[PDB]
Amino acid sequence: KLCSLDNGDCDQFCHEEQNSVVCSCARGYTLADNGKACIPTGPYPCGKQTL
Amino acid sequence: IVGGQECKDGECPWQALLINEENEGFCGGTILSEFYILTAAHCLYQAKRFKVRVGDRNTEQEEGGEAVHEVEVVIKHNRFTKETYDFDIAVLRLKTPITFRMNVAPACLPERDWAESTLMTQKTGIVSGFGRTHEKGRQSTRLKMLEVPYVDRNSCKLSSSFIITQNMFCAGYDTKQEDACQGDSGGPHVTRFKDTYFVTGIVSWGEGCARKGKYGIYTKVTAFLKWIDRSMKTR
Ligand SMILES: O=C1CN(S(=O)(=O)c2ccc3cc(Cl)ccc3c2)CCN1CC1(/C=N/O)CCN(c2ccncc2)CC1
Ligand SMILES: [Ca+2]
Repeated sequence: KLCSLDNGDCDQFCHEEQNSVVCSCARGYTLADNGKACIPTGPYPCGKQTL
Repeated sequence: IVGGQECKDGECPWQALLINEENEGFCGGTILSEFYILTAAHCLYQAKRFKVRVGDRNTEQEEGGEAVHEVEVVIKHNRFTKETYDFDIAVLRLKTPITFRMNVAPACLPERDWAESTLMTQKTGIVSGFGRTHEKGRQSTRLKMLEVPYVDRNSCKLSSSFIITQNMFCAGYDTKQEDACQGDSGGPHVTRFKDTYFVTGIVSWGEGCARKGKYGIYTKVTAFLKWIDRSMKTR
C-alpha cells in the first residue's frame, strides 16, 4: 500500500487494493511486466512531447 | 499568455486553436484523441461558425505542418451559465481524424482520484495559448506556455470578486506579471508527472490579466471526467 509514498513507484495511476498498490496507465499504454511502468502502444501516446 | 516562454517545437502538441470564418484564432482547445477536442463553453459564443486547428505554432509563418479540421458536433455542458461561468466546459467531436505527428499529439485524461491526490498537489501546472501578451495588448502570433503554480483554494476565494465554485480552481501568481489572458480561453492546463502531461484544467476566466492580487480561474477537469467519457460516445 501507500500510493502516497512515492506514487507507489507507479509511472502513472496508483490505487491501493486494501493490502498493496495497484498501478495502471492511461488509454494508449500497457502496464509493464513489473506491474508498475507504462509502455506506449503506438507512436503518439497521450501526454508525451513529440520531439 | 502574459509572460511565460515560447512553446518550442514539439513541447505543446496537444494545443488546438478555434478559428472563426475570418480565420482568426479566438479560443484554445485541448486534443484528447483523434476525434475529440476539449474547450471552454463560453468559447462557443465568440463566433458563429468556427474550425479547429492543430500543429500550429506561428499564426503567420505557414510551417506547413498544420492541419485544419471541421466540427461535426459541439457538446456543450447543459448546466453551463454565463452569469457565473460555472460548468465552463465543452467537447468537440471532429468530422475527420487528427493525424498525430510532430506538434500534434493528445494530452492524457487522468483518473479522478489519482489526479486530485497526485496531480493538483503538484506545485505547478502548464497553461498555454495564442492569447494576448498583455491585458490591453494584441493576440499572440506565437504559441506560448506558462508554468503557473497551483493556488490555495482559500487564498483563491478571498482574492476573487466572484464566487469560485467547486467546478473551478485558481492557478498563477498574486503579483508576478504572468497569467493567461484573452484568447487563451478553452486552452489547455496540463500537469506533468514523470515526463507525461495530463489534462487538469480548461482556461476559463479571470478579473483582467495578471492583475496584482488576482489569479487565473480554470475549469476543474477532474470534476467532469465521467461527463467527458460520456461525450466520447457523443452524448
Ligand atoms: O476581467 C475580465 C477578463 N477577460 S479576458 O478576455 O481578458 C480573460 C479570459 C480568460 C482568462 C483565463 C485565465 Cl486562467 C486568466 C486570465 C483570463 C482573462 C474576460 C472577461 N472579464 C470580465 C469578468 C469580470 N472580472 O473582472 C470575468 C469573470 N466574471 C464572473 C461572473 C460570475 N462568477 C464568476 C466570474 C464576469 C466578467
Ligand atoms: Ca503556422
